[PDB]
Amino acid sequence: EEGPQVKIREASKDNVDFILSNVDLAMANSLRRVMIAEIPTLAIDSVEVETNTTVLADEFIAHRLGLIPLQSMDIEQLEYSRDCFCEDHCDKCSVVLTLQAFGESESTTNVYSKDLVIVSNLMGRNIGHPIIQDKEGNGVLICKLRKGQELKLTCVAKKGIAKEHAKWGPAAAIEFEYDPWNKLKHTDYWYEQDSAKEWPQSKNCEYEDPPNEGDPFDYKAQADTFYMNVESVGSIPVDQVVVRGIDTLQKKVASILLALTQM
Amino acid sequence: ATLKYICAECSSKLSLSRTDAVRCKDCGHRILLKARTKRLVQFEAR
Amino acid sequence: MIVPVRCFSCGKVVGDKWESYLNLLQEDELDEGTALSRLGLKRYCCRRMILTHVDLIEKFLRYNP
Amino acid sequence: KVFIGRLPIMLRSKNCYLSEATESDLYKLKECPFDMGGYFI
Ligand SMILES: [Zn+2]
Ligand SMILES: [Zn+2]
Ligand SMILES: [Zn+2]
Repeated sequence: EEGPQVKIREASKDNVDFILSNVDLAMANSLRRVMIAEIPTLAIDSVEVETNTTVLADEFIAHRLGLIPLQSMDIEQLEYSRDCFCEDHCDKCSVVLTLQAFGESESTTNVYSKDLVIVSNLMGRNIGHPIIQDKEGNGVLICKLRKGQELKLTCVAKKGIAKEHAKWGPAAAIEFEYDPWNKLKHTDYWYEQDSAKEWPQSKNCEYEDPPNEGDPFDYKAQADTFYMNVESVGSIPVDQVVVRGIDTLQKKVASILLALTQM
Repeated sequence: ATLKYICAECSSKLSLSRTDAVRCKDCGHRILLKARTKRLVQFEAR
Repeated sequence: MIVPVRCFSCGKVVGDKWESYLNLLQEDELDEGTALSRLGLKRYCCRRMILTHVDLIEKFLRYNP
Repeated sequence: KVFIGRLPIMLRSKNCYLSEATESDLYKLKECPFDMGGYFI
């Protein structure tokens, strides 16, 4: 469809190894940054501690809670708490969850993220569900209790972005490479005896044509064709991270044309 | 109801004022702990 | 204290693989390296996260008060 | 018999309770089993 060009190599519920082509490095890189820091998501951002006899401090547990990946499928149908016209929080802008655990058995009692319970009305939108990916349906191990120890909390999820705090980040890592063959000469290889022999060859060198001995430096060739690979943290489908990233960046660029308008 | 002070070892809830010495019941320990308040504490999950 | 929820460097959820790492060692008698790799942890930043953890809560739990 | 003076005891010395305490006994006494103990209180 003319313009940017996607060419997926791998795909799954966790990673999207693809190949952006026919685009400026800037755009490629801008998208890379947006996926990392500006894609809306839901995450614990308030914890009320009623009972805590655990070996961990409140802020310690609180901190971890906020790091628990939460379902953010329909995150767009959840207003930012700072915008919402209510007082503090409500179902229109926040998801409330509870955690109640008691050291009953004699063996250590594990408090996972599955033990979290939504207490607010989700209104039918896929949101707030603690993400689970372990072959045991336990999820993230929040804390541990000895017989007698108790923990009664109340978390208030909220929509946020990574820029404000990494917890709100939907992405994990983002492989990024271009010109596996240093034809553009964007880098000067360090060596002892042999540049090529000492430097490991990249995966993407296969997906490209090795330079030819005689050909003089192609001083016009620019930087297009970037070999990426996104990895979702779970709060959002892998493909979504990309798509929504592309969309978010698109919004920013638009928020500026609108500024020129009312200017 | 209530639980002003708590014992260090037996963890048995105590509660007394002045002239009431500074011990606990059964356990002659003289430590005692303040016991967390009821006013719920809020936290920034950041 | 306990398995950090995410890896400091990339954020990849790692705080849901402690018990698995442990079993992969005792029950399956696998070596640390071969174990972390089977947990999806390929980049040394995530690998170190688990391989270097110290589950001090176990000893903490051993107290009564 | 007669009582004369008081001597402060060096933790984990023969005369100290912790010296014999097992890893478990130490935990109950709210004393870290990693404490080396060559000092006085
Ligand atoms: Zn609201
Ligand atoms: Zn007592
Ligand atoms: Zn990592």
